[PDB]
Amino acid sequence: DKPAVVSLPSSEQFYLNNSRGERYLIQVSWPLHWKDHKPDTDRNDVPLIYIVDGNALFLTATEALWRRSADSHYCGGGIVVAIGYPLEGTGKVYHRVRRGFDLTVPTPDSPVEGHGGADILLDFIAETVRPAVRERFPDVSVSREALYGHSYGGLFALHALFTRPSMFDAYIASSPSIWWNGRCILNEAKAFTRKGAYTNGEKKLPSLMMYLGGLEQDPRRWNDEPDESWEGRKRDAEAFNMKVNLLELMGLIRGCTRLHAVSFSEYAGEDHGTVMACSLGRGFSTFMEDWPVPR
Amino acid sequence: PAVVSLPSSEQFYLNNSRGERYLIQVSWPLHWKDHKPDTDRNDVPLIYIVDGNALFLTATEALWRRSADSHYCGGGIVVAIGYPLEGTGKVYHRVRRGFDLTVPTPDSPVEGHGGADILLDFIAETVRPAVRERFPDVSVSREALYGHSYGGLFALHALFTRPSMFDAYIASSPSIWWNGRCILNEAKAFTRKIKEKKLPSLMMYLGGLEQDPRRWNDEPDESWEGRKRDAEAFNMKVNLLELMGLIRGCTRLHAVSFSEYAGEDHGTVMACSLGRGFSTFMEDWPVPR
Repeated sequence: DKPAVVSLPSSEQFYLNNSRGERYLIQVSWPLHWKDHKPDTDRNDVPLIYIVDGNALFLTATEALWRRSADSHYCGGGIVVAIGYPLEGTGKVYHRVRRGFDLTVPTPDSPVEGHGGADILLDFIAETVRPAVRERFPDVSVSREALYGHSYGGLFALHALFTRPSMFDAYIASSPSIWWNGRCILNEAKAFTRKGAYTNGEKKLPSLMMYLGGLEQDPRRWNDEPDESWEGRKRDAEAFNMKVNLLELMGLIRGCTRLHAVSFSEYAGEDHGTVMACSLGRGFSTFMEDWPVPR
Repeated sequence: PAVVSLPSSEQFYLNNSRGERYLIQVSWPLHWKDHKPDTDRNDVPLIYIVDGNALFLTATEALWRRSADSHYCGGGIVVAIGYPLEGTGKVYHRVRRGFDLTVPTPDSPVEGHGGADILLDFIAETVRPAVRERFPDVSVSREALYGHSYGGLFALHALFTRPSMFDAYIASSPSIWWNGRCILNEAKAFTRKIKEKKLPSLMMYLGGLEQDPRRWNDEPDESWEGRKRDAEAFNMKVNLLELMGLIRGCTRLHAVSFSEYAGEDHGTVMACSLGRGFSTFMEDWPVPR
């Protein structure tokens, strides 16, 4: 009768190593109504979502999927793949150094120490993670794949789109850190747009879905917050320019024929942290239920 | 491949007065050792969540993520009041949540409904002490009750009949429509009733697509018409505004807040409202009058 450990059903985790021998925690979850890994119905082709910063978002994505089974608009199923780090007994949900490297953009013209490991991570997902996850579901077809990331994760998702647009069907960038390294992601966006009237018209174009907390660009003052702290947060907001930078990015890629659709929605009253659950839930359900997103 | 087991959390079963079984899932910050705070900050808020099986992991991970935010206060404790649903493949207990979360109407009894007072007794008498027993090196600064849909209806019942029981009442997309909007009667009763000074706060949320749904990709006419009629029937926004009208300027409430999430539906808003309400309760207390 005594208190017990909380163990999840319809989920599992395992460790994979990248080319460098760096260890990743892969956490996988799937619908509760499935019997083992096998779909309970003929509905056996389902969307799959990859989530970077896996340790911070796995449970949120998993429970969102499970709750969605009760909704009328339920697509019938989905698979969650959280790409995280070994943080057992650290008391942390982020690996600062690893994610710093893994999620930031390579700049070979001017290298940045401890950063620019996105291509190594993308290689790892394509070569190792994806096949390993498919091995787990022999009786499942995967209809489409989404990449979700928040902050540096969002920057990573934008990099993936602008350098490997055929790798995923959906790129979900929550509060993307477009500020990073002199806004060097805007260079990749410009190069992407710089690259079919006489073609047969057959293409497989990705969609970009972006989100932001309203309090990021426009913070609200806290209770009994000193003038020094308040002014500081207003300057940080200006420095990061989360909304300004996102609007500029959308300006660059608007009408780009290499893109199917670009969506953006802002959550009023949500901050950089609180928006994470909102954007992941909204993006994942859109990807599951309302695909494709209209032009 | 191994099982996913959570740290800094546990679950146990408690029975109400009727001998009905409940799954109590509890979680606390990762930086704590065992059940003990690692710092000065050992006076923390606590949140009770009904439909615990559907929302425990969402509240837990939200709490853990806030530890990384600059606006962090030392966190708090999650208490998800759920049902025994092992091997069912379900996150809701239809029948029992139906009973537990709906308002009693002795005037005109509704079979399979109106068990809210019994659940409130269960929380006050059994759940609350059992949880306090788990944390000997923690004092609870304040308590919030969160519920969504029938859960939100339950939260409003708790506010209007037992306003001193909790510090905050967080009603996400409350089913005000239920049983001819009988909760509005309790809201009226609350304002007209006889009578430091501790007043409760009401925090309400709604998905924008509940009152005003968004047409799906080439959705057939009859499907679209059905959802618009359903939206009319439930009148989630219309009913919520009317309720706010009834309690507007009532001095027996500390504050009433309402936030609408554009682009979120009845399902997707759950994580949004829980995360926002809980973080507000944790980090921005008290809400200004």
